Amino acid sequence: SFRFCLECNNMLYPKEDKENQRLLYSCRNCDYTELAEDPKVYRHELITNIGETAGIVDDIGQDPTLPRSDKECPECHSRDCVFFQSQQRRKDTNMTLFYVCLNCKKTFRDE
Amino acid sequence: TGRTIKATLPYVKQDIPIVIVFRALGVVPDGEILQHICYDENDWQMLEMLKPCIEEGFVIQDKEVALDFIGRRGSAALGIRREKRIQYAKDILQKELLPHITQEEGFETRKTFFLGYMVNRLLLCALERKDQDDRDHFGKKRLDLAGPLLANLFRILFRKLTREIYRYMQRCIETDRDFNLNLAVKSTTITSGLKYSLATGNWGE
Amino acid sequence: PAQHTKSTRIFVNGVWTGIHRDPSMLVSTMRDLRRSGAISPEVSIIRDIRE
Amino acid sequence: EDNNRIISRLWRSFRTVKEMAADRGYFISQEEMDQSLEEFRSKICDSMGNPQRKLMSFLANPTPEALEKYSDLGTLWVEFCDEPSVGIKTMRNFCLRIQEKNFSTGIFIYQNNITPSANKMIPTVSPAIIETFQESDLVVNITHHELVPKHIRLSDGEKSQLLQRYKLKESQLPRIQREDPVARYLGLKRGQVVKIIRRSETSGRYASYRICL
Amino acid sequence: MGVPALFRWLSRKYPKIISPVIQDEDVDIDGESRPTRYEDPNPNGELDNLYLDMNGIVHPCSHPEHKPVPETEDEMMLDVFAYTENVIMMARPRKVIYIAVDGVAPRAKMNQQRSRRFRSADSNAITPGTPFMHRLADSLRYWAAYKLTTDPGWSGIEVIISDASVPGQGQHKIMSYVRSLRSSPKHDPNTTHCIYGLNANLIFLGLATHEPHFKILREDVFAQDKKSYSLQDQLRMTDIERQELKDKKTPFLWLHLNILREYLQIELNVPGLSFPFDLEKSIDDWVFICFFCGNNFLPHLPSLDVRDNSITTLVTIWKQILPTMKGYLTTDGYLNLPAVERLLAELAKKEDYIFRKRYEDEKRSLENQKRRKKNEEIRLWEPGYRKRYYETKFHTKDPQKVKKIARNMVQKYIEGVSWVLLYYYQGCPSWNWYYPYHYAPFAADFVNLSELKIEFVEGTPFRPYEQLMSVLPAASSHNLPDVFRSLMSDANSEIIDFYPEEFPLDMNGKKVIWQAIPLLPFIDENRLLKAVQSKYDQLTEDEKFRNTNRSEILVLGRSHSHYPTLVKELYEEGKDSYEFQVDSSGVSGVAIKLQSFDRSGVLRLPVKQLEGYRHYPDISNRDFLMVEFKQLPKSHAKSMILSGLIPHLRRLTQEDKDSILYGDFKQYIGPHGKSQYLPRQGGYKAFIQIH
Amino acid sequence: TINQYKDMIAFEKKLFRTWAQCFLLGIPKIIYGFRDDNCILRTVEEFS
Amino acid sequence: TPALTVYLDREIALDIEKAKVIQSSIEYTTLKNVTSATEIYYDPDPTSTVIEEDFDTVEAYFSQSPWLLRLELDRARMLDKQLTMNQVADKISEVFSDDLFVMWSEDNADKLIIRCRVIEEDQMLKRIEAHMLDLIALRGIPGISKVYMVKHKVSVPDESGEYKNEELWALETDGINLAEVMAVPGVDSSRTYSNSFVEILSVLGIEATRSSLYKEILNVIAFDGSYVNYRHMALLVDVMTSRGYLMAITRTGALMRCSF
Ligand SMILES: [Zn+2]
Ligand SMILES: [Zn+2]
Repeated sequence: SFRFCLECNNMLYPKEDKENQRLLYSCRNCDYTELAEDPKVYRHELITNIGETAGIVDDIGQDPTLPRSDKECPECHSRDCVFFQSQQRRKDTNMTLFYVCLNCKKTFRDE
Repeated sequence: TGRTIKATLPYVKQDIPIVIVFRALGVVPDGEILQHICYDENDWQMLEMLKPCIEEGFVIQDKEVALDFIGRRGSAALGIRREKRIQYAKDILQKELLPHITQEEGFETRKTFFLGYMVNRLLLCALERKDQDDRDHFGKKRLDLAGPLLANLFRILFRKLTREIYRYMQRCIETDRDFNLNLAVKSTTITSGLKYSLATGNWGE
Repeated sequence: PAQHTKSTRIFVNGVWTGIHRDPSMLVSTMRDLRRSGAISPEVSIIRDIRE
Repeated sequence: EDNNRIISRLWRSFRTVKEMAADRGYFISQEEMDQSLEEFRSKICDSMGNPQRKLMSFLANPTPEALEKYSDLGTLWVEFCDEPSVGIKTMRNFCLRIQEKNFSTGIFIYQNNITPSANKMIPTVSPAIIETFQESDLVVNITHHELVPKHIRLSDGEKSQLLQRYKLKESQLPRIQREDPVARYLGLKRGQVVKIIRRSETSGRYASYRICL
Repeated sequence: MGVPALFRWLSRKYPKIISPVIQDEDVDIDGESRPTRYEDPNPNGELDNLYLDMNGIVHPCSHPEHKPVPETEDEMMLDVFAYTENVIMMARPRKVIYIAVDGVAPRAKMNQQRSRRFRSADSNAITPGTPFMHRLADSLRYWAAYKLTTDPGWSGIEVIISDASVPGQGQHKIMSYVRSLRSSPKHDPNTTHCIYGLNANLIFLGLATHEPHFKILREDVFAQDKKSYSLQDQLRMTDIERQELKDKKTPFLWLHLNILREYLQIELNVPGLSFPFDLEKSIDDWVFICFFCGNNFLPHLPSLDVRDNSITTLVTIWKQILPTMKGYLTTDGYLNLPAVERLLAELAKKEDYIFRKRYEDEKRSLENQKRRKKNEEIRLWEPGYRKRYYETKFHTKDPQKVKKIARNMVQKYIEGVSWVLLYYYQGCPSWNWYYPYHYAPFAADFVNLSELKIEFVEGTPFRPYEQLMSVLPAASSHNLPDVFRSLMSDANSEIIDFYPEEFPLDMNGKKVIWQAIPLLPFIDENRLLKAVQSKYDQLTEDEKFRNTNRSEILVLGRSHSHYPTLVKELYEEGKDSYEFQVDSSGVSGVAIKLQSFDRSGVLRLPVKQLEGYRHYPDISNRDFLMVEFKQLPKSHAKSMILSGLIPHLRRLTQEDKDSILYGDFKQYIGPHGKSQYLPRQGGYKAFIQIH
Repeated sequence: TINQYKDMIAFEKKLFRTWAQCFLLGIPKIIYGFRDDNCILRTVEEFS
Repeated sequence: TPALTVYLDREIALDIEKAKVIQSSIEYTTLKNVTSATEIYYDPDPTSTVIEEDFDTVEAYFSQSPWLLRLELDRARMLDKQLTMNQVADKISEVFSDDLFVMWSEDNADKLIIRCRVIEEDQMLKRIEAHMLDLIALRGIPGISKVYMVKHKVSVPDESGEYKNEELWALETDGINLAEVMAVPGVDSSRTYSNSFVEILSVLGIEATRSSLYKEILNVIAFDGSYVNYRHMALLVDVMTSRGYLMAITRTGALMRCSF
């Protein structure tokens, strides 16, 4: 991602030093500069999937509006869990569900 | 190109970038601003979503220059210059800018937190992580009955009566005679206004 | 905000007023107070647990 | 490869130009009309396959029947610019040639675009008329489309007879713009009238007339 | 000598003052390509006053890219005529066409143009006192008469001719006329003006006038794609490409000084001032700073460089130091000694930093050209540079003599800067003063400014032949009279030492010989005047007439409204003099009946007409009138906006204002609105407009 | 200065008097200077 | 809803393979439609590289600004367009000549990698990446977002003179570009139809515009099954096309002058 200035508490930007032929991170709110350990500068991928479970909470068990299933939990072998579809509202989001057990307080898929 | 976020405030002629008003409220460093907006450093997508706003809001550095910048566009006259344009901008930030959260000094932290919450909510809606708000939702709507309407009308009529009695006192002091305060006030104002508004249905003077 | 990644924000009449750690007992107590008549019955108490 | 596609499109444009010349009352030999793609490639493309735009330039004369019908049909010359972006020496040579051998109408075909200098210079070839066409627009002969009925240019006597029969002024007829693709194809001029024979679902055949603006 | 980099600086700093000037092509109405009649409305905004600088028009060496090359002066005159009709067609004034020709200017400007003519040296035939100017005056007179008599739209046009005999610098005559109009209380403050000039200094001259409705017409320097190919092959292109110097309408640019005034109002409003900030006074101080950075009068300061943004350096210096002042640096033509002393002291503190920075910049530039492709050794970066400079320039080892000479430098420089400021704001204050040195002093020398005294001697304009021989070098003796030639080039002359064939060249650490230092001995007025007056008695009558200065000429049309009144007074009542004040045309001055003018005579073209150049028929004097012209008496004119001044519509919209602080369009010319003030705050108009 | 409806009312009452004064002597133009409660000049306006 | 109806040739319309080939050849495909990942890296050495996965590749290629623009495609979408990555690299080179040096990996590489260098430069690199993503077109007629296959039933007389139903294939394409579609080989240029009669006039002519507008109004009227006599619609279209250009159905005397 990106780092903050150590004393400016400001935004760091990449730049090059040609006397050493290297990439560093510098702040022009200050004069400090630090060694960048990654030549990566920018990322962009057109296919995205993250955002499936989204903001699950340990208090989701006491939600009364969620339907309650009878699926067998993987590791604790309980027969009581809730289920809900993906929280991402992208147009091509899959309808596969996530099951959260009310005993061990964790989520699992339907695979 | 840049996906900038701007704020429309009362008594200005055009929008203002969010970083500018954040500096104006009194938070200079970028790290504190990001901590106010973002709540999880792993959410790099939301972090880079507002990165154009961070880079465009650089010519403004401290609180004073931000106040000058916001007062420059604060409509009004020209030639006020910094020494009182900053005061006018501070007044605009204090009152008429989120009046419901607070109206007194020492509570600007609450205003900054609420502004950060609003920006975060907007970013979550834009990042497709939450549905846009339904304006048809009856739970986010209110019904004004006779109470609030009569209260507003009475407030208007009472401020009118207060101004009239102030003028009458100012005029009577010049003559310097013992006013009885019974012939001083004109009760016909409030009665006539309420009667007219209820009779014709046109709410207002 | 760094340490309070699990805290629940509290809004009164539309303005953010603070945060809490455990909201279950808080909402239970508030609902009990409203039902007992200590609080006005028309006061709306809402717990949106998703966020 | 792309060279084959380019040569095919050029041959299609040449065929469309020949069709337009034939439809404009000029005489074109059957062999010239039936020039296949392979023959065109052999006679135009070189060893490396590049085309020679100067070779497709040709002279056409009106048929005696068309000359009898239209007395104003003179000699026609067609030239294709070698350069993709046309140099103005090309139509400078065009204009001086038209002046020196006295051709009635000359049609210039460009590849991509023409500078406005040449565009406003070419009207100064009076009394000869110069018409320009883009090579891309000549790939498909629009006159063969199902939705396009046939257009026949009316002679002066036929136009006068029509006006007398319908008791009309020149401005009361339905109009067609000079920049209309069919009008450009037929080389219409202001005041000329085209007859259109159209399929009709209530009478089988229907006749209409449109006067160029 | 003048820098278009100043125009470059304005473009890169204030780009919104540029407009591309709509070229006046023939108007196509209903298919008729009507040639643009002078009465037709201007698509570039109407103009009231148009002042012409003939130095920018009739001066071939200023434009040597093409080949005018007139073998006969007839071709020169006709080409100048055609250029004048072109420029007045594209400008289309309505009230006054002030045709101004260079004359005899004060002594310092004489030194400046003496250097200019010495380095320049028929191209050299353009100089007052020569027969070329003698024919030029008559040709311009006839052209003005012909245009007034022939053109139906020139009924209300009055042409004021200041021939080469009339003393005064070119733009200085316009400045004097503007001040004379200002001195009349009946003057119109909203009279828009425009000067056709090539020098960038005219910008500040507009700011000198303190008339916001002022604009400058210039050639579009940025857009010449010059070619010098064969004359026949331009037939290929008709629209996109033409002969850019002979067959293509040359584009122009317009510099509007009211937008620049709004700018200088913006960035010069420094915060925290002990005294109220005045935009008028601040603009005057900015013009003062621009003059200090370099001008045709004063020499080059060894610390300020135009292309090194020394103007920006001094603007910043003024920004820091103005809060500590109690008043402005200067006021209405006169200097405030303590304020300029403090600013020069601040620049003196910055002098060492500036010199060091210049040293590293020079070393870095030299390193850059390394990869890209009178003994000097002063070593300005090394300490003691001032002493070594004074030893090299003056060859005097006495520190007391150096200190006294430096004090005299400071006093003379202050006197000269005050002289230039008074010269541009109050007319000529002295015709004899000149700067008595070849170089400018350091700002560290400017101490105890209040002690120094200021004095001037007005004097009289120099004789045209004396000035000619003082300005013509030995290589251009053809224009110089043969009588004074023995006083100029003969080795037996008593003043032969004034004109050495070879002179020292001082590079002064420059880069191009264009801005070099032409080290030449200063002219001794006494013996020079004695020598020229010794042989003045041998001149012919024609030479003596060409050596005599004269008064202004005014030429007026027969159909003009003021013509019958002038007739009824001068030629009927016998009055020798008449007073104008304001009239319908905006002219004001003293009118003298001209006896040499013949009412029943016929005026003939002094140029042999050439076929194909719109043959000029002879026109009798019955169809126009000519009078001798004078201005109002000289007065002390303040530097402040007049009452009733209506501002224009603001071009900036909240973008340039923010950018400057934080690192067609013809409606912005005239007086937008009718009120001289603008609504704001809690006024009636302001409250109505806001809500 | 003007900040409310009563401010326009008072200002036009004063404007009537001043216009009458100028109309008596034939003054073609009128000029006002605006002052606040601190007697500070705020705006200058001109009328016919 | 812009749309084009494309009729194939006689032998193509009865075959699905050639029709699919034509549909693939006509569908617009740009750089963004195939690119998956875009990256900016610090690559100072010209001969070698910092990225490990591109080590042998440069040894396969060689045997400046240090900022390097890296492009990675999606293999399935890459092959689905029936292109080659080599000609993609050739197009990327030829659009900007040799000012932007470009190199490409092997076709059998597990990752399709394109590396670009130019001969502060972050902003210009970002704008060049945006220009590549938004302008570089690989295959297809511009303006055609999607193409759908449609089976059409047409009545054709038999050898005995008897009308029989026959099923053929045609294309329905989103977006309108009539001239380019008609110029495509394998497409019946004499029967191509569009529902945007403005560009029909701009391409075909006024009479074809009248016919197309009548067809559109008839479709609108008869979608629900209602019947309207032909003469009324013919009069309407003749009024709308009488002046030689389309005329939309949309909005002196002294006594009236004084009455106003
Ligand atoms: Zn920092
Ligand atoms: Zn479990």
